[PDB]
Amino acid sequence: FQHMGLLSTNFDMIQALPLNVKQRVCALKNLQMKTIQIESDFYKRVHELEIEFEGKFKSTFDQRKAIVAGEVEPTKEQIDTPILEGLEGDQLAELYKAAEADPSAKGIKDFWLTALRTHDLVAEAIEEHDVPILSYLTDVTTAASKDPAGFKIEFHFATNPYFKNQVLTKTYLLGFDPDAEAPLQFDGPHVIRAVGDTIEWEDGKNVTKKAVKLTKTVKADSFFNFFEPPEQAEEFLELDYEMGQAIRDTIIPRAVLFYTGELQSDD
Amino acid sequence: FQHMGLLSTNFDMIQALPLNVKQRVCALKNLQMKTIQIESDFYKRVHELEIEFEGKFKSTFDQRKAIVAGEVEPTKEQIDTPILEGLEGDQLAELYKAAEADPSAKGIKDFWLTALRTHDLVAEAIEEHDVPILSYLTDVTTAASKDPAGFKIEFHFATNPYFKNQVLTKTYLLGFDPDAEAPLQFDGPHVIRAVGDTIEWEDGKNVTKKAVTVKADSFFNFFEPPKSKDEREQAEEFLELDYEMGQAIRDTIIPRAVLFYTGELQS
Amino acid sequence: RKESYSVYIYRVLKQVHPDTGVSSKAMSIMNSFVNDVFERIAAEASRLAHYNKRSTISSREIQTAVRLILPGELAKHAVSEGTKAVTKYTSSKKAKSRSSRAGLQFPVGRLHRILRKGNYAQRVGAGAPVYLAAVLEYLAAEVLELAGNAARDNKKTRIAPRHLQLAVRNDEELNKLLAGV
Repeated sequence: FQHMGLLSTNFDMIQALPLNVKQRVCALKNLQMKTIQIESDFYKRVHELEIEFEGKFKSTFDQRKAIVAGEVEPTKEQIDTPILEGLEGDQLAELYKAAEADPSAKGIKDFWLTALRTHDLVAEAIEEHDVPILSYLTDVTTAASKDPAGFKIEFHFATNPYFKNQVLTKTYLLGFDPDAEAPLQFDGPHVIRAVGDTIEWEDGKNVTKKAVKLTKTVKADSFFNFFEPPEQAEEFLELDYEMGQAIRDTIIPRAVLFYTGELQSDD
Repeated sequence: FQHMGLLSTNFDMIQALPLNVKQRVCALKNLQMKTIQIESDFYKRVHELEIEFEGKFKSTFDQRKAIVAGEVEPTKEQIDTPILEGLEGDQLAELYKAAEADPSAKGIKDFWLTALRTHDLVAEAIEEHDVPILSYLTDVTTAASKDPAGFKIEFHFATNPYFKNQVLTKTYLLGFDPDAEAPLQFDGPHVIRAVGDTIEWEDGKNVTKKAVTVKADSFFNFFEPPKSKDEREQAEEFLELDYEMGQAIRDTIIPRAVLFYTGELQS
Repeated sequence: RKESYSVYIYRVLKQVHPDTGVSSKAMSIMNSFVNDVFERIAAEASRLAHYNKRSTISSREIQTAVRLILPGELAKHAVSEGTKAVTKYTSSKKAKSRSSRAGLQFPVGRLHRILRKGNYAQRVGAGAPVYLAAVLEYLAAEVLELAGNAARDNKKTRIAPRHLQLAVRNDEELNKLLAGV
């Protein structure tokens, strides 16, 4: 939406409109605000629908966590599901013959690390010094709330030499109402605030900070700046939100498709 | 989704996995299909929400139609709504003073033609000989159905010398379930069939035909959509482009028509 | 570094040999070729841009690294392919992908992200991944052309590793370029 009306694509046509026709356009602008208000109620119902479906998704996500952690064994029906699709003529058989079973290998190692770094947007945020930290990721979950309106993403870490936290939490507070100061701009839920999490780093493991020479501490590039959210700092919030949306909406529901790399981009 | 499993981004890592770890991934692939099935139920619930919200959207759209047709006069509140946002100083005053009222200009001429042709995707479908026909467009409406699953778009035309039809209707039959032969590819409702409408052209006015009789490029080929599999190559892409155009009109243009009329919505 | 170009190698194969396949083992070797040539080109472009002005890797630094790594005739054709893709990308414009704007199958966006991630320089210009994608695509197309020829000379429709081996070792410049891999 272009707030500067003089930059409107059809401004010259609007300016030339007779006055009585201009006032009809003014009525449509007023009606447009009412349409957007109804849209705001629609998105609120969808948000409640997403909350309602957490209980329905929960058992498939729980079983995936147990499989990844090695806490339950695949069934006969699960073994009979092809690991990849579109393999013809003994290709699937040879795939299963490529590596003998290893009883020392438990669960699926580096499942979430592999899934996160195969998504192109999240891969850009993952630096090399984040890779061994994300190896300790055992689960990634998300839940939404009605009051305060928003959602969180939680990253569960096994005991690791990098930080003491078991769970790193990222929370987004969302606004579902149109801005009363700019009602025509509303195009869905928008971020009011992002709340991160204090990471209890062990000595010398904080890859998110580095000193520069007076001596001052500055931000270093790392995925774990996801948990310390903020002129152009407002776009940085939008990029942070877009990464949060990708994890919640795309990666978490289809994690194994990113683990295998069956989901691809061509941007 | 990469249907050719050998082209998966992490195929070599998958191939190197020990057999017992591979079988755990196969359990995740099976669980992923169950997750997608629940996601399909989510989209069905969203569809029901869209149908439920029609009664509230329709009255704002009905009032807009009456304003565009000149059947009702703007109220004091509507006149007091700025025609555009972001106007400084005397710019809004000079705008209203820029063109004298014309009592012979009734309603808002070319409202839907301008709105449709300001959207980049729909503009590509509008040829120059379609322009005077779309000038007679008085309204564009949309409604969704649960059984059969899909939606329709109706184009309302004032009496015009091109065709006798008052309403041209485009209908899409949608599939809300995952393909049982390829469940992992499901990413929302997909088009099964598009059904158009027979246009009763007056003599020599059929801009969709040319003598050179062969098919001519015209927006009104929208009402003779491509056929599906049972009604017959690359006709499946033609069906997707037609569906994508239908989605743009229903989801984007219709709810925010005046913002495309003014050009306040830009890409 | 372990990056997969299999989907893009496959699409190049269908342009070069429309009715020829490639085995998974041969695809892994093709990925090793592209990754190794990428790392050598980027490392040389990084050296030329270590104390560049603004430490910028543009199409200039890629082109110079292309001349250093690639042998004679391979370098001239890779250079010509690079300038053509940059020229087409500069005058290009639904939102089209960067590779389609450059007329390429290899991913311009991903190569831009890999160049930025590797910290080869402070800034990576938009023309550098376009030029680099065209060079890696040309090299893949040349290898796939001769491997596909060796495949059907062996009365096969699928490129096997030995077809990749003979195609490289029997071409003087491709053999010198890919000997170490």
